Amino acid sequence: EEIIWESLSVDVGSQGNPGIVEYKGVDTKTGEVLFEREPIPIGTNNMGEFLAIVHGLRYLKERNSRKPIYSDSQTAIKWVKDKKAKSTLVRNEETALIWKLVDEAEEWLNTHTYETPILKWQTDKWGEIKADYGRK
RNA sequence: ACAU
DNA sequence: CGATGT
Ligand SMILES: [K+]
Ligand SMILES: [K+]
Ligand SMILES: [K+]
Ligand SMILES: [Mg+2]
Ligand SMILES: [Mg+2]
Repeated sequence: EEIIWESLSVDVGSQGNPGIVEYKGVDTKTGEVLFEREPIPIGTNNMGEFLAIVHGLRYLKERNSRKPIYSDSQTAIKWVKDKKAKSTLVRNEETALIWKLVDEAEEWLNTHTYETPILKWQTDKWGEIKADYGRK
């Protein structure tokens, strides 16, 4: 329908999938970068999309903001609503960091409330989400 | 089949 | 072409 311009948009970027993962959140209206995570050596697209939403929830909660969050990831939206990231990535020594972050994000969801609406960015109708990394 |  | 996910 209509873009809600008063919102936060988040997205993952990577070098390979699985591969090096990063994510960021931007003001949908202005494009200003509000947060960007230092690259994580190995993760998946969906783990990064999930972390990006949870980071957005935490960022907005700390600022008393009721803005919605846009994500282009059906998977990550579902994982956040379930409070469970059902990733297939092997959990071993190489993937320890991403799994630690995912575990901690789940723990945050299980210990806090939020009213932030989590909305699907409608890429087919509106083009690329404003937090996209432009690598495709 | 659809979302990344 | 490879990959992650519902
Ligand atoms: K996309
Ligand atoms: K991109
Ligand atoms: K598939
Ligand atoms: Mg995305
Ligand atoms: Mg993108």
